[PDB]
Amino acid sequence: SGEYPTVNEIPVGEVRLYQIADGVWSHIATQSFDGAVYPSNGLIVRDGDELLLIDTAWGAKNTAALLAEIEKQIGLPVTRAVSTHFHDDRVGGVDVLRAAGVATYASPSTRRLAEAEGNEIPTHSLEGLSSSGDAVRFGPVELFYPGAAHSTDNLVVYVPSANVLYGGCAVHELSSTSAGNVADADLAEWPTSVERIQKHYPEAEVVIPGHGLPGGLDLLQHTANVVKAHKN
Ligand SMILES: CC(C)c1cccc2c(O[C@@H](C)c3ccccc3)c(C(=O)O)[nH]c12
Ligand SMILES: [Zn+2]
Ligand SMILES: [Zn+2]
Repeated sequence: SGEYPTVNEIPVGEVRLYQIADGVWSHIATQSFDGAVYPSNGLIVRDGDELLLIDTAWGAKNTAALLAEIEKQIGLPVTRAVSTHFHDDRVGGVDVLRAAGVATYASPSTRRLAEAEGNEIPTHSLEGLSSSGDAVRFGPVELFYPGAAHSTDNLVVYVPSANVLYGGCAVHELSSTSAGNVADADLAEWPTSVERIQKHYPEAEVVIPGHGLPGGLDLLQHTANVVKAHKN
């Protein structure tokens, strides 16, 4: 009924949308992994009479439910998707998207890592993002590679029309007391990567983490803080 939806409020297999700004939504779904249930976010950005999707809903059936929820609530077609790193909460569901006719994209790094992991693989490579600090336009968003953080390949997404910064899994929510799933992280580089984000997007008004509640720019420093406390 209005607040941002949390893990215990979303059965696995259901998807919620949350309006962030004019023409910008997050999507929220839950999934079981190693015997625990976690929420995760993605983004939807209106692209004229089409939609750009950022990240899957963490699984095939969740991603099918995402497409159905989009049709119910927005009623515009998803024509392109970008996955912001290679983990299943970002690419799991790409095959569903691809068969629905959505053109799926990720950096070459992400595609390689997804393939090596046995995860689903976006179709098209996003060039121009291989060096930290790189930025490219993609429809109504800018894609930015901040450097290694939560993963070596993680991308962030900015929506200039709305000053929305989607940090993906490189950015943690304010309530987080840990650094999440760090199996593929670079904890030593992560704070430098966050600094690059902070410097590049000083006008961001909303910051959306890969998991949990959006907030403001404080999420960026908080992320550096929780990573530093994990590394220590
Ligand atoms: C490798 C993927 C599929 C995965 C599986 C299971 C859990 C995670 C996870 O912990 C997230 C949910 C998290 C962030 C902060 C505090 C606690 C937890 C993350 C993340 O931090 O991005 N990724 C997860
Ligand atoms: Zn991840
Ligand atoms: Zn994640």
